[PDB]
Amino acid sequence: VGSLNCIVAVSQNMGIGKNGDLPWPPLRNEFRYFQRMTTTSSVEGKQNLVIMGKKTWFSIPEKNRPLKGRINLVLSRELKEPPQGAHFLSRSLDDALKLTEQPELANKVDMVWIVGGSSVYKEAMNHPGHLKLFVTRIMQDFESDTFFPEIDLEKYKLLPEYPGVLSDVQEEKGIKYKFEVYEKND
Ligand SMILES: NC(=O)C1=CN([C@@H]2O[C@H](COP(=O)(O)OP(=O)(O)OC[C@H]3O[C@@H](n4cnc5c(N)ncnc54)[C@H](OP(=O)(O)O)[C@@H]3O)[C@@H](O)[C@H]2O)C=CC1
Ligand SMILES: CCc1nc(N)nc(N)c1C#C[C@H](C)c1cc(OC)cc(-c2ccc(C(=O)O)cc2)c1
Ligand SMILES: [Cl-]
Repeated sequence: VGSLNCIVAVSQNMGIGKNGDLPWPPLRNEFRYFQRMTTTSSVEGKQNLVIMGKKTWFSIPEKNRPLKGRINLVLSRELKEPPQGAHFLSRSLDDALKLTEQPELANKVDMVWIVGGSSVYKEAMNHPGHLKLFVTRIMQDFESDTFFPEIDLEKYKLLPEYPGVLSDVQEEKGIKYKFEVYEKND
């Protein structure tokens, strides 16, 4: 299995959710970015693995679960079997990561993407090792009931550019935003 990555879209007030939906109106190209980044394998014959919490899983429109072209894994201590549509279920992020060493996932998996929510991000960000954070900074405040944990700027470095990612300001539906990539090593 390849590298470990987080990807998130965050409002200025650090919001990522609201009533089980995105805090902002649908941003078509932010979504395409998310889709292409998590779906694109760098290795032929392999798929990427996306890891999400239970609320993130159920906040996805039923018609689009599981996330297409990716191995979906859900984190929960409460579910006893993967929800309808899902392949895998782990108790925690670390169980999930160790699960990628097993034959049935190794060989099969290229990159690992953490796609939400708040608690899963927390765990991932503090996980030891090489980690990349793909952060979309939505440049305005939205009312939110879930939040993205602050990035420890002592561990993480912000890259000026990342290959295949535009650095300049984006805008859809009146809303400006920017694609950022952070890196650390332990
Ligand atoms: N804009 C973005 O980039 C993102 C937006 N979102 C938004 O965020 C909101 C949901 O995210 P969140 O609120 O954080 O809910 P989560 O996706 O974190 O799932 C929360 C539930 O899943 C289980 N869970 C979560 N983390 C773990 C863990 N580390 N180990 C075990 N079980 C875990 C728990 O249920 P149990 O008791 O079963 O363990 C927890 O109550 C939604 O509104 C969604 O739209 C989602 C992802 C990112
Ligand atoms: C596109 C939003 C986004 N951007 C970035 N930069 N990082 C992320 N992690 C997510 C995210 C997300 C979660 C998985 C999410 C939440 C959600 O709340 C309604 C909806 C979706 C979602 C998934 C798939 C489709 C689809 O295929 O049509 C639509 C909405 C997906
Ligand atoms: Cl596309």
